[PDB]
Amino acid sequence: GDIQLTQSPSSLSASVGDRVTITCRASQDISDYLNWYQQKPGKAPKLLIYAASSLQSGVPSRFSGSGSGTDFTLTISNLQPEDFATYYCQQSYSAPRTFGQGTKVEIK
Amino acid sequence: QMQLVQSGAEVKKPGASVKVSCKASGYTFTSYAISWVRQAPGQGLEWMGRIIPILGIANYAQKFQGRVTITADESTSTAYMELSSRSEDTAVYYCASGAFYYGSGSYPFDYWGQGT
Amino acid sequence: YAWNRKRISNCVADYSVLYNSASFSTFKCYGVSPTKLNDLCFTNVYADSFVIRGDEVRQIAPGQTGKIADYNYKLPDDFTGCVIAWNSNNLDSKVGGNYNYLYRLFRKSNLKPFERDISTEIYQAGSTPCNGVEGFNCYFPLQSYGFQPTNGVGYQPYRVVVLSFELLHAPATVCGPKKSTNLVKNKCVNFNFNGLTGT
Amino acid sequence: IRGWIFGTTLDSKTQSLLIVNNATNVVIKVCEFQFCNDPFNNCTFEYVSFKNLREFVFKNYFKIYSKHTPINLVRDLPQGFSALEPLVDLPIGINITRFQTLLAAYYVGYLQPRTFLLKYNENGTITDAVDCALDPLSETK
Amino acid sequence: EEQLVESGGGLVQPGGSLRLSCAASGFRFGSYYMSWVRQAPGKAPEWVSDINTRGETTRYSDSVKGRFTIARDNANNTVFLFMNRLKPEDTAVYYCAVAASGDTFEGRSDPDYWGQGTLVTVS
Ligand SMILES: *[C@@H]1O[C@H](CO)[C@@H](O)[C@H](O)[C@H]1NC(C)=O
Ligand SMILES: *[C@@H]1O[C@H](CO)[C@@H](O)[C@H](O)[C@H]1NC(C)=O
Ligand SMILES: *[C@@H]1O[C@H](CO)[C@@H](O)[C@H](O)[C@H]1NC(C)=O
Ligand SMILES: *[C@@H]1O[C@H](CO)[C@@H](O)[C@H](O)[C@H]1NC(C)=O
Repeated sequence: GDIQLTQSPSSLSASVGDRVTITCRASQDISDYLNWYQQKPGKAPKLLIYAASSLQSGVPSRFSGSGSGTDFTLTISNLQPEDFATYYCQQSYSAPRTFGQGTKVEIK
Repeated sequence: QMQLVQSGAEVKKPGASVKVSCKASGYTFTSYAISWVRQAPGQGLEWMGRIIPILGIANYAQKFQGRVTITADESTSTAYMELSSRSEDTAVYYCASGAFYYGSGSYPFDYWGQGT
Repeated sequence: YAWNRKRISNCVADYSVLYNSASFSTFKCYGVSPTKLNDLCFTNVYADSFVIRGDEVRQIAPGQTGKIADYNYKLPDDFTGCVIAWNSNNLDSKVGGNYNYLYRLFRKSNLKPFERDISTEIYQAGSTPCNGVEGFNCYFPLQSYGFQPTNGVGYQPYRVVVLSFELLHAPATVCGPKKSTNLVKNKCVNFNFNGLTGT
Repeated sequence: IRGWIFGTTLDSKTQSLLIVNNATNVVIKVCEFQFCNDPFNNCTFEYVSFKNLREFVFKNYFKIYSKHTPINLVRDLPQGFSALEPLVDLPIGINITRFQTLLAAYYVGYLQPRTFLLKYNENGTITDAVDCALDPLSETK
Repeated sequence: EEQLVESGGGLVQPGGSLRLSCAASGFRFGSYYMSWVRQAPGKAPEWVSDINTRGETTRYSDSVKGRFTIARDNANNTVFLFMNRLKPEDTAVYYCAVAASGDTFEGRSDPDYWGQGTLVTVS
């Protein structure tokens, strides 16, 4: 039936050059159909990781995607002031096209 | 070229029609399915519809099924809406696209706008 | 996927002129020789105009499978028509990627001969209901063609016209030209004045 | 008044024939058009080509024979003789079992397969015909 | 399965000679047709060479006849083709095709599979 995306944790306070781990899951099995997105207030949304295992062109190697089954992991190193923005989970698995709850990280 | 025009932000009475234009300049057409995502200030992004440019049919979710009607034209390469929402549904639409391939992953690629 | 079908009736066609042109260099015919079908009458002619790659020529063949063969247009075994094609990189292949043409990549069943499917139903092949969205085993099965001037000839666009022939108790509306000869007077000749003949 | 509508079901479900005359031209049409009770697609063939007395013979592909002759001041067919030159030939082969005529006088008869004897002239025009099974004198003739 | 791999082309001056090799896989080679076409600027691909089911009978273009001297190797599944005394207009990508016709009616039954070919430049 309905499919939902759950993101943990929903908020972080990470400093420069930290180890940021985002665990994004769903109510049912997801093979590889999940994406991590960047959205800062005031700019267009930009993709971080598409298909949960591929790096985005124009986006450096500071973001990685791993995991499978129920749990997918967005793994971030080398934080910058341009890196602290809102994390989005975007599914491409099935109906309905639900998105993530939003995870905005800001410098402490 | 890599930009879509943003219409002026409007506040509407309940039961009033709302419009939004998403121009597509350059590139090649009849390849990417145009899409719309509605978000509010302080609220996360949520998808509501896509138009395929091949026949102009509409793909909907559960939330706005039977509420929003959407279409697109390839001559102007622009998608349009008819919708009569209330005052509490004041939110910004973002127009997205992406070459939805078949046999592989089906998700938007690029072309994210700056506003309504 | 949306191959145009046009009924041709009540005219005269010069078939061998197309063969003696040497520009449409595919010319695949079944049933009868190109010279004989020029001097042959038929009730109706159906034309099927579409564009494929340079490698999907094998899919346009009776008894052969494929996405073009089984999901876009199926050729019956009892085929007595002609297939003509040529290279069209001049105005069909364009710089940047010609994504204008489409073809059905998935379907729940193989197409019957002389059948066209243009439905935009999301192809369900799994357990998750599609309900119109794209996702896992939930695809809009009309895959887009891709043409570039730097693409290989096996991936270059060929515009294909398929000729069809049928016969019934209805009279032959279309036929080919009939040769004429200069008349000779005051001689023993062996004439065939229209249908009537004599010496 | 003219004879246009021919067919079997007479309202769709098959191709139907129509012969109309307007201004100074005629229109021949076969379509599965929706027909009214007294009017005045699947189309395969469309084509554009008492003081009077017009005779037409229709039989079966499809054949039409016609002739025109000026007359005046008579209520029945005058006791005159004339041939009927062929006009057209429709190879459409429409399955026809019933025909109608809607909106002057007009007469409708029927045809039977009986042997006739014809008399040609110096120019090749039929001037006199004799039935073979009318009366015993014509049977002798 | 079926695959055509080709080599031998290059940039040769007019009046030169060169070799082209095509090797096929996925199907039986000895009893099948093998054709050569060349693609040059200006489109209109010209069918120029063919070998028959027999290893000796060869069909050439009327424009150049006997120039594309041919061999046949059923064991190696590889075909050698020499060409000599090159014209300057012979710069083309050379394609080696697969069997055509095959109990179909006549009228130049076009081959369904062609190779990716090799560049030959003459200047
Ligand atoms: C009326 O007549 C004109 C020519 O006289 C013809 O072109 C036209 O098709 C006719 N229209 C109808 C409805 O018969
Ligand atoms: C013509 O007749 C066929 C036979 O049933 C039908 O399928 C088709 O819809 C018809 N076309 C029309 C009425 O335009
Ligand atoms: C005409 O219709 C009758 C019955 O409606 C049928 O028996 C006959 O075969 C038909 N003929 C043609 C030529 O369609
Ligand atoms: C035959 O045609 C000629 C041509 O003028 C005519 O004079 C003659 O009367 C015609 N014959 C009959 C029997 O009418």
